[PDB]
Amino acid sequence: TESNKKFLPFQQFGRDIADTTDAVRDPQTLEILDITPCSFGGVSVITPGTNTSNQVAVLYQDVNCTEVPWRVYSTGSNVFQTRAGCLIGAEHVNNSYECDIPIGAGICASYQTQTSVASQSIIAYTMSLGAENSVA
Amino acid sequence: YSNNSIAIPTNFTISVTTEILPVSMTKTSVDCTMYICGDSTECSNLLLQYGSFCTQLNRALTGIAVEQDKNTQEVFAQVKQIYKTPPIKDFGGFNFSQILPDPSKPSKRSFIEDLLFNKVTLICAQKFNGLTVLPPLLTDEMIAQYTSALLAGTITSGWTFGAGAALQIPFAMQMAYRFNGIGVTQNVLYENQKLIANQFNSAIGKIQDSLSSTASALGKLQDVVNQNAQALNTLVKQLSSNFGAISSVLNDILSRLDPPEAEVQIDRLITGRLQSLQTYVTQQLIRAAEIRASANLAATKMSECVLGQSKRVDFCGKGYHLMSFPQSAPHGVVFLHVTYVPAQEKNFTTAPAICHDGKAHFPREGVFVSNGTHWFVTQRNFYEPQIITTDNTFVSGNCDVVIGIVNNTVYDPLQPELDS
Amino acid sequence: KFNGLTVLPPLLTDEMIAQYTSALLAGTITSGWTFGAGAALQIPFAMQMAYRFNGIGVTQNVLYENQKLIANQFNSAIGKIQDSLSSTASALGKLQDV
Amino acid sequence: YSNNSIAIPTNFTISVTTEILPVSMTKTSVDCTMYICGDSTECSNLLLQYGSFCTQLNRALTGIAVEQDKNTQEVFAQVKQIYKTPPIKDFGGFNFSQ
Amino acid sequence: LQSLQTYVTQQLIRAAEIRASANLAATKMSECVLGQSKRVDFCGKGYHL
Amino acid sequence: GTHWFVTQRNFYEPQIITTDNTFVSGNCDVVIGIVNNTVYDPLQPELDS
Repeated sequence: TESNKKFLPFQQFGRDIADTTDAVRDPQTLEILDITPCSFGGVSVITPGTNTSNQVAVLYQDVNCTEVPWRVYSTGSNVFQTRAGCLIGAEHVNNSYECDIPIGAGICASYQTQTSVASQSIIAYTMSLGAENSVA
Repeated sequence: YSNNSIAIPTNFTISVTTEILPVSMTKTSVDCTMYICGDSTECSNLLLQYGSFCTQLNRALTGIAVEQDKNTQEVFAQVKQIYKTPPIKDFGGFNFSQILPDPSKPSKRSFIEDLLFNKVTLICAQKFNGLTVLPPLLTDEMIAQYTSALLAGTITSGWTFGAGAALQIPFAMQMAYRFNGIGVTQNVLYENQKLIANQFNSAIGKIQDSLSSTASALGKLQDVVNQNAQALNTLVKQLSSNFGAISSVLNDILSRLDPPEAEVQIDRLITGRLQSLQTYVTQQLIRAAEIRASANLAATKMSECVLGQSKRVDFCGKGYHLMSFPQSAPHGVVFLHVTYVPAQEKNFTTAPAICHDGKAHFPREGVFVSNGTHWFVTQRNFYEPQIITTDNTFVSGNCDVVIGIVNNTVYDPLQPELDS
Repeated sequence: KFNGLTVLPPLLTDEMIAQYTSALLAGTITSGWTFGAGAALQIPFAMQMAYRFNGIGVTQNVLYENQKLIANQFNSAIGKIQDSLSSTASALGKLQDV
Repeated sequence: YSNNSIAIPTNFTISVTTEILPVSMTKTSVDCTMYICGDSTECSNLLLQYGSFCTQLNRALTGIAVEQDKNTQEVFAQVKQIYKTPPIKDFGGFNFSQ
Repeated sequence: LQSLQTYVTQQLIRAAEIRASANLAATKMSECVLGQSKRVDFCGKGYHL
Repeated sequence: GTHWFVTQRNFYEPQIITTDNTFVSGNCDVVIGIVNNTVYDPLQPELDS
């Protein structure tokens, strides 16, 4: 990409702590390109007990869901973005419950078995800390 | 010290004492092959043919992470249901706006913990080197709401919600129970309600101030965060070494060397970086066990001080203890202990017992003090004069076995009621 | 010491440590249990032990029933403790282990 | 045991016992490069060719040292003010000179 | 380096162990001395004074 | 609504306020939220004898 770091005359590459190569100068046209390796979030599988089902959801770590394309299919507009990362395979429910599977950033997932809509669904949602109850 | 000298205190003070506990650290993770090598195909083969080290490291780091999560869960877990603050504040005159959360923020934080949030608290470089950071499941908001429910229950129900169902009971009777727990009878609290209210609210204001003026008391959380961050930056800077090998960049040396000699040079470089990663993860395990120790300590406090009253001393702050209001902090928890402390001391001459009618007399609850003229029974932790009635005594034996006894009269509460 | 690995000095000397322990002991004896909570209070040791008896579950009067007797056992207790140490070395075994 | 037969103690005892505990392991410090390199010219450079170990080990050991310090200063220095024992020792039988 | 490193790791582990024992001693000192802990077989065999 | 009862903080056990399990300290203004009722006294019958 294009960087704004002002470039000294003849020094070529810009580094950081990591001894890697952070910035460069295009030798042909002296322009100061920034080098930012595109993010690689670790894939994390979200599943109920396989004794129950075989449809599961995939949680990527914090990445731009745009970067997400061995995936079989991407759920259409139901890719639910958390503060933790993109999650494909779960409809963003608002009906809060107590949560079994930790997803992070307050988000928890769980299996849901409906009568009509997705009798085998794997939902993710904002966890309820409990049944709120104030005493008089 | 003398065989008849006692000093019963007469004026007390509630005092606020903060306590700091590193309940968790930043959940950390290091993709094994990713840090060692930037996904080069030769590193793939070499690290594969090396062993199952990197999978070991992934398992250990995920264990650290899930254990930190268990810590954060259990340290606040003692909440069956999220109680909520009653709207009005008729707490006998105890201004709780600083400790309790109010809808000033869209978040349910409190005015005090904002100083924490702001005072205790380059990752772009680490984010590209495999060295990532996961987020904590219990977010700041839900941690804050757990602290809110904890404080709400602690105010409205004393300890019944720790044991069973939450039970309404006003703050007056709660302080009365706690004073009874630390010896001082309810009479002092209900005679000095307004005075103790002023003392309590003033102390809360003074601790708010003392935190607002400097960020040096909130020490240990900063030290934990710095230890973690320095470990991470050491782990990154470690990449820059050469270990005798050609250069600190794989993709570089892959150009200079054919597969054969690249094999041995990268053998050396990988042995180096991998020994370093092992060192890092070992120190991380050790600090994680230390944090879990301090977290079990925090849990013992939160389930002993907060949800009850520790008869035992110096486990909930200096002095006789009453209760403790917890508050969240970035990767930490702070307690506001409100501890009873006697302040003003008057000398008195004491008697271990009393001879009234040839038989011995012993104080059933208090101590026999005097100023020379009258003898009185008093509560062992707050000066309270009382005439010597048989209600405060239980006769036992005679006037011989006792050592240091004094002669006196013990008034009988029936004489006028016997005259008629 | 000729190969770098010196032993750093322990911060608190044996003198000040023994002084701290003497402070703890004095506060326990005379001031009762208050000195760790607030300000120290002169208060008779016999009555202090009586309060502790009331603590464990026996009524304080018992102490005054047998005051001298107690001390005897107490003092004789101390006695054995003394000889309990000089007799066998492995009675003190943790510190030596460390 | 039986449904109506209690036991009660009549005479009692005191048995002073010892409970030893460690506080501070000998706070050691190992020089990073004096041990490894025999203070030479090429070896020291070959050492600093390795990573930031010289700081790593020494830093962890300094952490051990400061933790030993805090241990010694927290397990003992809970007293507020160093107390002096009284001039006379009248405890009604509690000889304390040991 | 490998030898010194295993030494440092074992020393830090034993240091954490001593730290745990020191906190235990802190609790004992602040309960068996600064007060009277009713907890049986925390201070010592039998009721504690 | 009718009879005050003293009861421990755990299990409901009604108790008309005998002056045996009650004690006095001071006057009736320093306290807060106090209520008016005659504390029962046991010493009336056998004094009537």
